[PDB]
Amino acid sequence: GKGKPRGLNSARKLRVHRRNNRWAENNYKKRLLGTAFKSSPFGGSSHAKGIVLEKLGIESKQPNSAIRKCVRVQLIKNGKKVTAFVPNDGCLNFVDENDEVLLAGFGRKGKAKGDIPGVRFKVVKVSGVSLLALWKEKKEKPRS
Amino acid sequence: GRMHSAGKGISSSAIPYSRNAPAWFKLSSESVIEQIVKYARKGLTPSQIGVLLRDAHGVTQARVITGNKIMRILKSNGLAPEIPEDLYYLIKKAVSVRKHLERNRKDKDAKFRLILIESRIHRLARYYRTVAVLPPNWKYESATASALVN
Amino acid sequence: TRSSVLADALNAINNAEKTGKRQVLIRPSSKVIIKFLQVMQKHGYIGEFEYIDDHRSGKIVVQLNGRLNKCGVISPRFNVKIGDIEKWTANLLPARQFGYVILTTSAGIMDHEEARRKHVSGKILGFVY
Amino acid sequence: VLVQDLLHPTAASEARKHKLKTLVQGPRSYFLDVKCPGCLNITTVFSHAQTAVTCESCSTILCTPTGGKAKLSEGTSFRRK
RNA sequence: GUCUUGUAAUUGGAAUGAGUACAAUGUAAAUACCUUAACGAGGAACAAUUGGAGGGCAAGUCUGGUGCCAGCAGCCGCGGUAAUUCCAGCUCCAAUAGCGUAUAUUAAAGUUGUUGCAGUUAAAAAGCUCGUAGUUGAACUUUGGGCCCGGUUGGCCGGUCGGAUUUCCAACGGGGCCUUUCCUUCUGGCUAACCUUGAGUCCUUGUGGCUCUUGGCGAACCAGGACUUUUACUUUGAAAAAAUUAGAGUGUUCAAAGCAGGCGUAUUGCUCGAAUAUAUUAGCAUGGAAUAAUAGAAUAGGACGUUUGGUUCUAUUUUGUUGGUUUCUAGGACCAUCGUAAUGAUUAAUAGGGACGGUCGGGGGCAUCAGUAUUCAAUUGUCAGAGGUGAAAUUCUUGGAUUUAUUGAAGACUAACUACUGCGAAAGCAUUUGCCAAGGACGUUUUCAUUAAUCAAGAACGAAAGUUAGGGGAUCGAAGAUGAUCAGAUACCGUCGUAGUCUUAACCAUAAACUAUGCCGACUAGGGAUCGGGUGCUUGCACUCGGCACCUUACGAGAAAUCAAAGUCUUUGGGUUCU
Ligand SMILES: [K+]
Ligand SMILES: [Mg+2]
Ligand SMILES: [Mg+2]
Ligand SMILES: [Mg+2]
Ligand SMILES: [Mg+2]
Ligand SMILES: [Mg+2]
Repeated sequence: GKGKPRGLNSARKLRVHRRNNRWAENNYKKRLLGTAFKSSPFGGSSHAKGIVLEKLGIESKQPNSAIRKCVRVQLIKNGKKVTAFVPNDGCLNFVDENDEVLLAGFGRKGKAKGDIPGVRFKVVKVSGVSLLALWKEKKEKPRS
Repeated sequence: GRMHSAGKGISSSAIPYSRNAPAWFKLSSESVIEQIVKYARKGLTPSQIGVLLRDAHGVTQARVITGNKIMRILKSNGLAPEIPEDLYYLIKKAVSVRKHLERNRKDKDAKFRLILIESRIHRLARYYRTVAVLPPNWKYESATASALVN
Repeated sequence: TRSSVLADALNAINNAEKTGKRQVLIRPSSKVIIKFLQVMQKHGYIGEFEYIDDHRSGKIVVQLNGRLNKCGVISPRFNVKIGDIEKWTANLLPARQFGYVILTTSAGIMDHEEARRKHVSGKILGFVY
Repeated sequence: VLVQDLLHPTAASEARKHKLKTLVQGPRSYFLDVKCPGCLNITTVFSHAQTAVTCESCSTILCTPTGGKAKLSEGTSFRRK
């Protein structure tokens, strides 16, 4: 035969065998262990607010050459320290330290994007306004 | 092929097409039963009987000429062994090898081969207990094996 | 060990039709093999066949006529509601126009058209086209 | 060979085939009516003997057993019955 | 300017609700729709966006800027001075009152595989065998034939292009009979009926047939004791709230919806609706009896019985009636005895086990034989070197090395023979001869009769190294010593040498433990070699079964290398374990 039981009364083995083999899948294992909640900075939420601690100039990976502009953030919910990218041209100017940022994912299910080492997040808003809006120059960065 | 080996040998008897038979054999059905029963009292097994009736006499298969199989002939006359013939001969074999291992502890192959023989015993005994020719609490014990067979 | 005598019969038939032979020895025989072969004959996928009494299980000698693409068992013999013959025929057969899924029903062994007409169902057995 | 008669094999080929591989299996052993020199009492003896077959009255050897077909004693007369 | 199609920051009269707002309508009161006076588009205004334009992917090697920076880039990649990719302008693409981003999820995913994956080499067959649950498991038991009666579609003349029926042409389905043919059995309801005939010809082709009397013939039709192998599966029914889903009807102005609605003489009213289907696994009722399991008569305690006795209780209308109470009965159990009967055991699987026969083998264990060599030591002669290397040195040596002869001991090993040979579950196994059990294959007109296949759990065995404790300790030799080499060389090379190498009793549990190929079964193709058994002979050849392999082709298979299995897999299902 094909190395799996074919018998009419073989449903138990088939069901149990398949359960055991589903642990080899990536998404299944993460979903059942509860990795998103247990580890994972955001705790299985699409976004998270945090407080900017620092400004980091992260040297890009090879063969590109650049200093990608990033912020070390401490999230309000957990206290988990995290690095986030600050996208678009000269947007690090808007952030400043001790400014409340909303972070999002980068697009790759918790993998680092592009050539930026060790950065899995991005800034979306600073002090309750959009980085898009500040850089298109629609809204004004508040006093605090 | 074989239960406890890689051997795939096909050697066996080929029984002939003829059931009602044969035309060259003259001795009657009642005559041969006597010859069977005579050999049973003298202390032979159903297999040993049927060899002598093939060779010295002309009996092709007793089931043809007599009607019934030799075990039924003995079962009717009351020369039934306490435990079946094939089981007996396996136990006999076990007792031999067990007795051999007592003197030869380093005979690793005998230890192996003893596992196989005793496995066949346990499988047969399981069979007999189902079809109720051994009693339902019958058990092959290595201790009380030499007592039973001989 | 030998488990499906029907599987072995149909396998032998398939192998011979592939090699362009016009005859096959099958062994064992069985009621179910014979019943199956008669369904194949009735639709003209084989010719004559001849059971050979050997005072044992028997042998068959089928005659082949080139028309058979594929016979085959299904194993295990799934239970089939009347509703769900349409799924088995969709899966197994080359078209909606021809070829037969073959069932054991309490009515008898038979093609799936007969089972539609007679309004019966049971266990799937094999297929022919 | 694509087209062949399986139901009617030639008797030559069916003799070559092994005792189980023939269209119907059956034994290629036979019985013998052996006759010893001293006594004329006739004994049925099977070709593949296994037993060392002694006559009941005479008490002498008729055939010694071997691998297959039993080798009979030197002074005997036999015929397939 | 022919028939018309684009483009002009060229000019025309029309059209309009977005908005504002009479007033109605709407509503508990409003608000908003719906309706509507009056008022309300000329493009600068009543002004559409969000994302892109290298590829994937639809749209530019167009202009300016920056020069591996800033930045982009889901991914591949762009950017270091002509950037098709960054920041911009222009132009263009896509979707559009929406479009993007993040996270999760479904499809794509035959990348979870029941359908339906993969496991020689890409990840992956357990070192090997035993083995309980589990899964799976050969064939066989009323088959065929002859009848008969209603059905359902197409008929054949659908004749008016749409529907009708007679018998017949059929096909396909269904029921009941007969054929050595359970079609539960009997006990009153009822005999309805129709071979019961008190008025026979009421009446289309004698197969398209009655006015009812007299036991009837109860399978047409209800409740009774009487006992009824048991499942699985499948048909039909019933059930499985509504909403939701599919779905019929219906112009909510269309639609999502909703469950309304629609026709009158609109002046005293008529009318269609709010269907239907699916939803198993479980339970219930019902028809079928293939397939798959299950039980039955073998020490007969077996079956049928108007028998022929014993024995054991049960109680009805009576015998007035409660009650005492023996029987005849009338139905039950129960033990005998005679009777009837074909009296009762399926094959014997190119399934398995067991016996028997002659064998085969470097299979195993315990004893026992040799063999030369190696190192060493006694007795020997001899005289400078001998060892060792690519070349040297370390070392042994005129107290005689090495070389040579003689007789010894010790431990190990088992040459040559030795192979595309054998045996073993694998690891492994090779001097002789005994003893002990074991085993395959072959032969078999012997025996049992499904006892089997594969197996979570659980077990036996498992190269070398390694461990503990006794023996042993020749040789080789991790470590280590030590001479060369080299930039280094506590590496390769060279000389020694500890544990180790051997053995006993215990452990260990692993290896490229490899055919990197699970096992069992079947089938598919030529060939010659060879090993074991058997048979025939014209005695070395053939046939045969069983083995180790090998050669050709490729039918097929494969990503290919390649493969007679790695084939019989999208024409996808023989059984089963592991990954
Ligand atoms: K394009
Ligand atoms: Mg076999
Ligand atoms: Mg096994
Ligand atoms: Mg895969
Ligand atoms: Mg295990
Ligand atoms: Mg390993």
